[PDB]
Amino acid sequence: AKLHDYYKDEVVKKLMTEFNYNSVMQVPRVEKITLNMGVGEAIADKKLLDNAAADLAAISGQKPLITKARKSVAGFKIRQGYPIGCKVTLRGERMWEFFERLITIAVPRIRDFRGLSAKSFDGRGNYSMGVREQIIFPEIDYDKVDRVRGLDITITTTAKSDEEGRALLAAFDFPFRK
Amino acid sequence: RSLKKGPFIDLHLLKKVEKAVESGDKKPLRTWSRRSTIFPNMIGLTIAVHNGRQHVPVFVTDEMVGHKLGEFAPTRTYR
Amino acid sequence: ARIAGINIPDHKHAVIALTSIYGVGKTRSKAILAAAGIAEDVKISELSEGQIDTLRDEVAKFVVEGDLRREISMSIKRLMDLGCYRGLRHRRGLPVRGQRTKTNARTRKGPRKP
RNA sequence: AGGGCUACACACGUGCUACAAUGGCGCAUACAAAGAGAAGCGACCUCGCGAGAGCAAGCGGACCUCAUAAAGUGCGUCGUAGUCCGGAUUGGAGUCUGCAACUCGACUCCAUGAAGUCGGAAUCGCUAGUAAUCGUGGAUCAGAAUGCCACGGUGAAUACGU
RNA sequence: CCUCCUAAAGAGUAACGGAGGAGCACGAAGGUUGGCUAAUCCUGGUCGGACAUCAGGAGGUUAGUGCAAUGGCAUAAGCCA
Ligand SMILES: [Mg+2]
Ligand SMILES: [Mg+2]
Ligand SMILES: [Mg+2]
Ligand SMILES: [Mg+2]
Ligand SMILES: [Mg+2]
Ligand SMILES: [Mg+2]
Repeated sequence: AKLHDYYKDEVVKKLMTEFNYNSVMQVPRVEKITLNMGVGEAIADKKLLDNAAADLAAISGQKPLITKARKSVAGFKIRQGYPIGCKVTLRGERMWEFFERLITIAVPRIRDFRGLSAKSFDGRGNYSMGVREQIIFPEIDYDKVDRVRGLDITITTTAKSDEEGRALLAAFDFPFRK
Repeated sequence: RSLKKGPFIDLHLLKKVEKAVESGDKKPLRTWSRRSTIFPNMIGLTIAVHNGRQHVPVFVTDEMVGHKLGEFAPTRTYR
Repeated sequence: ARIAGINIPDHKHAVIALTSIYGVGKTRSKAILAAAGIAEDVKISELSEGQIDTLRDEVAKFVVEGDLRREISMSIKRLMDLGCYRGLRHRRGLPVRGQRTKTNARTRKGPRKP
């Protein structure tokens, strides 16, 4: 809950004196991390899926949720089932704890990071930004690992507006860029 | 484009490009001194660089300096 | 050890092996041993901790791996998005070093396109 | 004056360099011939990683210079791997030539290190200091040689027979 | 043999009238208990692009229904165990 507490004390008030929230029950809290990693393919190897899963079950102590195809029809094959990826959201504890190993060690274990987007937001206040590639963070033998990975993470905050979304996140050691 | 120590350009441009500086940015500089080097004062200026048949325009940009004025004007016609 | 580009060029010789670093070669590899105080006949694998430690440390200076294979495109890219004979050559896949395109260019451009 | 004869999706001839261990690489190190040169060869030493620059001797030559030949021999290293093979390509930056190095010079430095694991049908030269292989000089020429002409080192196999 | 129109708002009703299907399929695609809810679009996100999965919003039976058509379906028959 490292960031968790930091939020209550440090944060909150910052927003309270910023947007002037009349009630503590208004300060944009952290609404679960998402994670996805759409390994897609599958139809070809079917093993790169479990790899992605395990790769996800790594950064996240919880078991990955192998998703399924929906429309089936597409510019390719894909049918009713047709597994594609594994979301696996985060929950408070494991969430912030993850939100910790992230930005504090994940983003830090860069690739050439020199400024994070400030428009990765949707429009309601929630954010989303795919690392474009698994930063090889605390994985099973960083060197003895599977061929790349890459995944997408969606902030998703109880922010009533993207603007407030900027205050939050950044309210913490969130990298970002100007 | 080696030349040891001593960037060189035909007298023409040297006197034309410098004049353009004061006179101000206007019509290009009709010249064949393509074998010359691009200078910073040339930036933002126009120069009619001949290739074979007729001359051609040039947009002297920042990075486009240490290079030869000629390398920015194809001569041959392929397909 | 990862050394730099994560590469594990071991079970050989400090020099020849270290050359595995996308950014170093016969010269840089045999020279880094100087500031790193390392021999040549030394097997990178057998290398004691500090031995490899110094390596990574000294190589941390000269640009290597990613940044190189990466930035190396910046320069080429420039000419390309610049409009000079240099870049112009790359897009057409033709020899930039001014070679004979009439014949012998299998390396620069594609092999056979009959 | 600028450019083109250096263009390219191609095909054919002549060549050069590899595909490695009869080798690569390091260090040490033995032997040659023929030549060249006042708008030329250019030492010596100072510096530069090096190309090369500074100073400046000597020679118009069995005196000087080009100019510490290579293979090789001793040892060491590598261990048959696309590999310490092989070097194309390209990037960054330099040396010199010359008004002039974009088009289109030669070379140096660092990095990059492809194809290629001996090549179908078919085809070429060579009968002895030859083949094979290893270095060296010159004409042209400001500067662009794997080409042409020439020099020597090492050094075979085979030829019943028409 | 099944569906719709012709069929004049009960049933029914003809033509060598206008249209389309059946001669099956499922030991689960049946039974029950418990739970779930589409399509499509906009916004934002590794590779994901017209459209693969993820997040949010609009939307509301426009989805789906084993196979024609009609009628029905959220208390869902629709979907999962
Ligand atoms: Mg010709
Ligand atoms: Mg001469
Ligand atoms: Mg000569
Ligand atoms: Mg009726
Ligand atoms: Mg009636
Ligand atoms: Mg979209």
